[PDB]
Amino acid sequence: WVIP
Amino acid sequence: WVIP
Amino acid sequence: SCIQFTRHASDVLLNLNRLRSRDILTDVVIVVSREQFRAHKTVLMACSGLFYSIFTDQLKCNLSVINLDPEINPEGFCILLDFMYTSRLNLREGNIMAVMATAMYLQMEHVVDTCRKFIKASE
Amino acid sequence: SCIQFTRHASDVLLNLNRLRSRDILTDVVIVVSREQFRAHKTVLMACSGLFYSIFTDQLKCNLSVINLDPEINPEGFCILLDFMYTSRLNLREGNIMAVMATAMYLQMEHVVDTCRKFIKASE
Ligand SMILES: CSc1ncc(Cl)c(Nc2ccc3c(c2)CC(=O)N3)n1
Ligand SMILES: CSc1ncc(Cl)c(Nc2ccc3c(c2)CC(=O)N3)n1
Ligand SMILES: [Cl-]
Ligand SMILES: [Cl-]
Ligand SMILES: [Cl-]
Ligand SMILES: [Cl-]
Repeated sequence: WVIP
Repeated sequence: WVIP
Repeated sequence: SCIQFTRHASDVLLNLNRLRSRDILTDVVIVVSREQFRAHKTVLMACSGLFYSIFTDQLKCNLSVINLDPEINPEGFCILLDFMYTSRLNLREGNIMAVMATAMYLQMEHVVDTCRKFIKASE
Repeated sequence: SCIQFTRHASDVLLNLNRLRSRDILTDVVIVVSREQFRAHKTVLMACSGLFYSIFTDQLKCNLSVINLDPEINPEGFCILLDFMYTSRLNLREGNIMAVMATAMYLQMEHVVDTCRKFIKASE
């Protein structure tokens, strides 16, 4: 999971 | 396009 | 000896979401405590262990309406349906418990994992 | 304020290809010079400008069989159908002309672009  |  | 187009899967999903927003070729209604959500059976199956099991069943594969367990929160389902079609999860302090419970019921393992991690960080 | 799961679009496409390989919820047959290819209308639309136009047509959206132009090569179509479901293109010296011609007809702009570039390099 990432900060888009 | 890339070499997978 | 194949070549691969990096953005292809993302572009496919973006177009599937455009079809969903315009209600094009949607073939099922998911009913959650009277709230109704239109979607594509194939996308639901591709994202959820529960929908995969439902639509591979020889009788349920033909249903145009699926009713979820009454304990399922419509907002939690809406956030997860948006994630299925976009890869983006709107996870907030106020919805995390409903999102995790819905993801456990829908069998969306990666969503359950991030909810568990975000809950563990707040304790 | 969404979080994003990097592998989600790829995992969705991988599951859609698993459904295709098991012939699950395929809803159309594409006929190419007597060769037949089963697929999901939504995936075809998501990858091709031609299929997008076909299945948004109020009469054609209901067809279970689509016949392509007789000039279309079945091997070129097969390679492109595989690319639609995997992001991988089996581009070879012996098939590049048939693949480019099929991609131009199907309106798959990124495939046409790489074929043009690979052809330009060989001249
Ligand atoms: C297992 S083979 C397979 N073949 C095709 C499909 Cl459409 C599919 N979907 C699916 C099954 C289980 C799970 C998910 C999707 C997401 C998750 O967390 N668990 N699986
Ligand atoms: C343009 S809006 C839109 N909405 C939904 C879909 Cl399913 C769609 N597909 C599509 C249209 C045109 C093209 C492709 C896909 C691939 C390509 O090269 N050209 N487009
Ligand atoms: Cl029904
Ligand atoms: Cl998931
Ligand atoms: Cl027909
Ligand atoms: Cl393309």
